[PDB]
Amino acid sequence: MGSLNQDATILRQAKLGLSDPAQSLSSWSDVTPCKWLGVSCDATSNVVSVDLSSFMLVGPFPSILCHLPSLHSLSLYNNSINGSLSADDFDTCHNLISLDLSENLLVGSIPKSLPFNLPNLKFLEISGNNLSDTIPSSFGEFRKLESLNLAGNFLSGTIPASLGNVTTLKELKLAYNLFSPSQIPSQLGNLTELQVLWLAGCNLVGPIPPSLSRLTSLVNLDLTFNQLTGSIPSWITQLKTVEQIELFNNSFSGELPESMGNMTTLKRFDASMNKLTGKIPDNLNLLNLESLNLFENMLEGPLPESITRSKTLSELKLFNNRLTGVLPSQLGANSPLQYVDLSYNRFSGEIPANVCGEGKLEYLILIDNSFSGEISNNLGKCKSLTRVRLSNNKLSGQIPHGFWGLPRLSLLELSDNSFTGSIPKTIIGAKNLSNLRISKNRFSGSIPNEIGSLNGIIEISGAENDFSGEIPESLVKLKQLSRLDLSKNQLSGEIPRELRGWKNLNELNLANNHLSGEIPKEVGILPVLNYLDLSSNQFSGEIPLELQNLKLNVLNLSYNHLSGKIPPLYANKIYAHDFIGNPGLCVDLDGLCRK
Amino acid sequence: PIPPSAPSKRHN
Ligand SMILES: *[C@@H]1O[C@H](CO)[C@@H](O[C@@H]2O[C@H](CO)[C@@H](O[C@@H]3O[C@H](CO)[C@@H](O)[C@H](O[C@H]4O[C@H](CO)[C@@H](O)[C@H](O)[C@@H]4O)[C@@H]3O)[C@H](O)[C@H]2NC(C)=O)[C@H](O)[C@H]1NC(C)=O
Ligand SMILES: *[C@@H]1O[C@H](CO)[C@@H](O[C@@H]2O[C@H](CO)[C@@H](O)[C@H](O)[C@H]2NC(C)=O)[C@H](O)[C@H]1NC(C)=O
Ligand SMILES: *[C@@H]1O[C@H](CO)[C@@H](O[C@@H]2O[C@H](CO)[C@@H](O)[C@H](O)[C@H]2NC(C)=O)[C@H](O)[C@H]1NC(C)=O
Ligand SMILES: *[C@@H]1O[C@H](CO)[C@@H](O[C@@H]2O[C@H](CO)[C@@H](O)[C@H](O)[C@H]2NC(C)=O)[C@H](O)[C@H]1NC(C)=O
Ligand SMILES: *[C@@H]1O[C@H](CO)[C@@H](O)[C@H](O)[C@H]1NC(C)=O
Ligand SMILES: *[C@@H]1O[C@H](CO)[C@@H](O)[C@H](O)[C@H]1NC(C)=O
Ligand SMILES: *[C@@H]1O[C@H](CO)[C@@H](O)[C@H](O)[C@H]1NC(C)=O
Ligand SMILES: [Mg+2]
Ligand SMILES: [Mg+2]
Repeated sequence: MGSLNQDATILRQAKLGLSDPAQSLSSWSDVTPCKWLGVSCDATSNVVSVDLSSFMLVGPFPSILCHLPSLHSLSLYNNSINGSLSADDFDTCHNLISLDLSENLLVGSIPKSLPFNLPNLKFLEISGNNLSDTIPSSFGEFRKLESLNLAGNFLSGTIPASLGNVTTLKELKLAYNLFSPSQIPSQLGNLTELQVLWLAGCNLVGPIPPSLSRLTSLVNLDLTFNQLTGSIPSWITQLKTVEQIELFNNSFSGELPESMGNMTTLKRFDASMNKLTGKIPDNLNLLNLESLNLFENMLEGPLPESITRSKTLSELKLFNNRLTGVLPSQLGANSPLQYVDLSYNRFSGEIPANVCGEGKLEYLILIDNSFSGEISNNLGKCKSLTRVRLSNNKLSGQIPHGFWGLPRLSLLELSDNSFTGSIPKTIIGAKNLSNLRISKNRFSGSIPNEIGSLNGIIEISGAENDFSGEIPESLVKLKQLSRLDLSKNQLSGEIPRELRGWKNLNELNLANNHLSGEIPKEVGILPVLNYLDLSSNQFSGEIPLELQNLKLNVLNLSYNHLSGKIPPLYANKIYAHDFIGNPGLCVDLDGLCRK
Repeated sequence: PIPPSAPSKRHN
């Protein structure tokens, strides 16, 4: 009874100093306090832990909670605790082992006196506030702290060297603050029990200090988004329990450490956006690897065959390097490949036929390589695909039939290859298709009517092919269509007269075909049309006056069979290049007509 | 919020 009374009163007093607009603490408003929401007790009925995570509470830090004599854990994670921390707020909190103030609205400085007032803490988190000024050097006095998280504040100055005296630390998270440009303090090498070191976005310069080789229990080393220089040190390779190395967006130079191949525990490795040279290490035995990102470097040589030993690999992004050679033929057969982006390299030979062997591949991005041969019929059945970009390669043959109708495919980009064949009617199944980009190929036959059923289409880009027959009337009711480019084909017939469905059409390019009839008057009523190119066709009749409504970046009606007068808005000689090659046309230059 | 400690999501 005694302890239930005490606890209930202190808890109610604390609650009175907060605003609770979500009624999260209604249970504190019959029942023993040991069963109130967020409240845990020990066997003698004393409150030991108060967890008010995500309760939408507003107001100053409720330091009255510290008057509970057995309180060991306090979490106010993700509320609206506001104002600043004073020295006084923590005077009575000296029994705490765990304190979580992350994701609140706190401002101002960390009190210098915090370690003195909270000497028993093992876990301190104040991540995601607006804390400013420096991390106090007194933080070097904590005798028991295991985890420190100050990530995502406006803390400035530099990371204090005295943190190296907190040799009980297992996690140190200081990422995304406003520190001055400085080196990683060498003294952090004394934190020999560290498992997590997260100093992303900390304005770090210079090398990773050699002392950090003493951090032999590292599991996650994350130094992303800094300006670190020199080699990625080869001691990361001998970490027996390393799972994650994140070093992207730095200025690392030299080569990937040669013996990376033996890091059997490694799950994720990202050293993208650096200045790495040399080759991808070979004899890979990266048994646990899930993600390998090495994009935007100056890597050369091949993707080693031994990558296929990584039977859990799901993400491989190597784009923007100078990699060469043929891909390992078995790539993807034995891995749940999800995201593959090898663009802007010099790869050659065929696309591995089972890149989607496990049925998980979503992105297949191979732009700007010299891949040759055909797309495997396998890929025609890769139903998980959303984003395919195969442009600017040396691919040939007919596209696999089912590829056109994949149910989740959003971007299909095949441009600048030598693909042949007609677009099949199975394109009707591509319900999610947004962008069809197939220019600069040898596709033949007629544009199938079913492309008009794909209501989401925003782009049909088919220039420089061998398309013939008519533009299907169906395209004219694609409400979201932004860009229609079918220039340099063999299309015939007319443009449909009813075009009000084209409310989003920004570009209409049908130059260099065999199109006939009149330019329909409704071209000029399209609300966002900025590009119109109908040149090099057999359009006849008069240029509609409604074109004068539009603000056209490009207007080109040259090399047709058009007649009558040029609309008066375009009568100046600066637009003359728009209308050349229409022998029947003239300009009304002050009275008579000039050809 | 704060970017997680995880792989870059950049891609083409
Ligand atoms: C790769 O990493 C580099 C650095 O290693 C990175 O450059 C940095 O990017 C940040 C964020 O985009 C840039 O910061 C800017 O700073 C200027 C002031 O000089 C301001 O315009 C902005 O700061 C605002 O910050 C507050 C928001 O909380 C506002 O309230 C305030 O009024 C400011 O306007 C802006 O964020 C900067 O270019 C650098 N910074 C540093 C420290 O290097 C680069 O972007 C990274 N590239 C990629 C692709 O990831
Ligand atoms: C912070 O707390 C807010 C409010 O409690 C959380 O927002 C809720 O998120 C859940 C999903 O888990 C939804 O069911 C609710 O509808 C959301 N409510 C509101 C008002 O947004 C928010 O997710 C929490 N943030 C974190 C990082 O945990
Ligand atoms: C914490 O700082 C942030 C960033 O300065 C503030 O968030 C908003 O910032 C944008 C511009 O970055 C402004 O348009 C908003 O007006 C800011 N929100 C406001 C005033 O509510 C945020 O205000 C800061 N939080 C506190 C509690 O001071
Ligand atoms: C309007 O379109 C015509 C072609 O339909 C353009 O003329 C071609 O321009 C290129 C220059 O890059 C030449 O290689 C072709 O030989 C030209 N064709 C003919 C038949 O002359 C013309 O330049 C475009 N006009 C404007 C003003 O952009
Ligand atoms: C804390 O938040 C409330 C409501 O948003 C506000 O009225 C109060 O003055 C805030 N306190 C401080 C110190 O900003
Ligand atoms: C703490 O760290 C500082 C800075 O490296 C150092 O000078 C001091 O001797 C260390 N000792 C103790 C007992 O905290
Ligand atoms: C990998 O190889 C290097 C030497 O070649 C060695 O120092 C390191 O301890 C090895 N790592 C593992 C995890 O076996
Ligand atoms: Mg090999
Ligand atoms: Mg295209």
